[PDB]
Amino acid sequence: RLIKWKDETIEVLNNNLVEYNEPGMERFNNEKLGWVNRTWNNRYIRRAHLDVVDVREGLWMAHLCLFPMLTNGGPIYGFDIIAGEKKVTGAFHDFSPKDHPLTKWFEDELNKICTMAVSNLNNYIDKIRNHEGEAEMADVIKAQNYYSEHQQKTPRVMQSLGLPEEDIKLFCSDNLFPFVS
Repeated sequence: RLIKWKDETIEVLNNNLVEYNEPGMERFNNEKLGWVNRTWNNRYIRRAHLDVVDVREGLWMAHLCLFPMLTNGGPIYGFDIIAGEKKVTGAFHDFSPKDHPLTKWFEDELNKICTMAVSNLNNYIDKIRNHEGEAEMADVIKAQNYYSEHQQKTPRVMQSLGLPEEDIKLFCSDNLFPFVS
């Protein structure tokens, strides 16, 4: 089901955004560590990042975050699931925002959660468009960074996933919630 939610997630991103190679991320697509990191963007979403660790030899985690463009004041789609096998230990999801309309709009528990996240994504990519230009660039940068500061400081789960300590500090600081100029 986690793999299904992943393919459904990738299909949505391919149908609305365009994939690009973010500088530095090539250091974190390692087939031996089951590490895949992929980023998309479009006019309305500056960054959409899919981080998947497939290490069932035994855990399995995924991270998905979407930042809107810099004149938009919309929330941040965020979905984080760590389960591995036989059990879902951690699950997180919301449209982290101030007040905003898109926020106000909002093996069974794994079935519904994944269906929601997949359907909440398709709906996020649609409604976020309606908020282009409603904010000033400086304040949007400040808001998104403040979210990146508080969420950059993960290391334990990545240590749990068996990722090198050096790559962890490299990934968490430069290619997870990057700051914008």
